[PDB]
Amino acid sequence: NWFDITNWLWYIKLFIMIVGKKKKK
Repeated sequence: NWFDITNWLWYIKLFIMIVGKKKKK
């Protein structure tokens, strides 16, 4: 069931936030 999707939806979203720091542009 697609109930607690945010449980992983945040984890996968937290990754980008990291790489997003790589370099400056």
